Amino acid sequence: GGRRPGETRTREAILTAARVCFAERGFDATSLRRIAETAGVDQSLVHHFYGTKENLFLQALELPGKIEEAITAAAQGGLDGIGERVVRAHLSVWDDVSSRPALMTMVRSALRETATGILARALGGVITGEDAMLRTSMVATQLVGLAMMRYVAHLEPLASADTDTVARHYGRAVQAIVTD
Amino acid sequence: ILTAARVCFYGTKENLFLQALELPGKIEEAITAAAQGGLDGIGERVVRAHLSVWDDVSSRPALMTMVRSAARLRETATGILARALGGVITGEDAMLRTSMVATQLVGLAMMRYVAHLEPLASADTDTVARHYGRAVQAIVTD
Repeated sequence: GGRRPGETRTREAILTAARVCFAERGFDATSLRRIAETAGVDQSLVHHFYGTKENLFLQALELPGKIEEAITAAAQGGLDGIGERVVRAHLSVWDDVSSRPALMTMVRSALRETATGILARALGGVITGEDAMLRTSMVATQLVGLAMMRYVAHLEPLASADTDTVARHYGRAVQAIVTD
Repeated sequence: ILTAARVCFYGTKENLFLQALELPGKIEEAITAAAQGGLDGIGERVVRAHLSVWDDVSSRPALMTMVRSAARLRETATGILARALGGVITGEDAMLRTSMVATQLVGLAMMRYVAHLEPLASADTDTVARHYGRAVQAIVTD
């Protein structure tokens, strides 16, 4: 949560309940009031800590927070092997999250505008040269497209291939925009 | 029939859907052409052909409304793409690599034509083909 006494516990309680509620009914069928009630607080509290329902949803989902952190760390180091590190980092996050029925239930209902803005910022400074920003949105597109087919649509044999084989091959695709 | 379908939106309500949708037969038509000839330049050819279908479709407000009114079409599209391309990606893990080219083409069109991701949505044909074509080429030759 953060700074204030009681604040982490209150935020945690609000996030736990939002996962339960959003996984039960989806984003539109879920109100901040029901989340507030499940959490033992009230709407006004939830608006204070989270702003909007949509900000709440993205926090409870964890993925956005996780993608940002994993891509940011992989985007450090040398341009050599960067494509593949970045793909590994992104698969590991989704492998983490797809372990989790409740998060996975929220994903399958659902995030993709969010994720592309997140990936553009995380890959900042990686892509330089001509059409740097076009090329950065193209890496973002690739990663989002990979995540949707491997973990949501379940396209075969992409869905059942080993993480290691997927990163080695899809890495090249990303490396090629980077070295472009 | 197709006209009204389009305004509203043999077979079933899903085949009357794909037919009036135009997009499936167009993508099949164009990626099949794009995939003939040399491995040099095929990534870019295929991107070019993909973007041309989608420039035609997206210029049709009724068609484009049908599209913006998603998964079953994405599944239809990946199938078409995997069959048009699955006899040109050849070595190690050719099935995985074909499903990655399909994934990349559907992502491209999802972001360029349905979601309006900038700068992708507004970029030039040649620019998009050139750069994204490399990404496809790396899958094909690797």
